[PDB]
Amino acid sequence: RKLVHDKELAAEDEQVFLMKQQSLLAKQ
Amino acid sequence: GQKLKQDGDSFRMKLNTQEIFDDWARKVQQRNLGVSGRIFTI
Amino acid sequence: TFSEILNRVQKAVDDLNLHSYSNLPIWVNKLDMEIERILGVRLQAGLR
Repeated sequence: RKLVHDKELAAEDEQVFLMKQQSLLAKQ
Repeated sequence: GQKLKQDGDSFRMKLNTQEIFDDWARKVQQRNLGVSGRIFTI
Repeated sequence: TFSEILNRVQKAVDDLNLHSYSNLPIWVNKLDMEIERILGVRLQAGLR
C-alpha cells in the first residue's frame, strides 16, 4: 500500500474552455 | 464697423453649434443603445 | 556544492509548499527527474 499517486488536476486551456462556454451559450 | 459687424456676424453664424448636437443626438437615436444582455459575450 | 544547490531547491520547494499550489507531486516529480538526469550525466563525466 504505497502512495498511490493522485490524478493530475489540469488547468483547462482557454480555447477549450471558450468552446465549452460557446457550447454553454449556444445551449442557452 | 459695418465690415466688422458683417464679418463677425458671418463668423457668428459659422460658430453656431446646434448642428453638431443635433447630428450627435441623431447618431445616438440611430445607435439606440441597450445595456441588457449576458455580461460575458463570446 | 551539489548539496548546497539541492538545499537551495529544498528551501525553494518548502516556500512552494507553504504557498499551497496545485499538483506538487507531478511538478516536483518532473524536476526530481531532471535533477536525476543532470546528476546522471555529471556522474558519467566524473567516472570518465
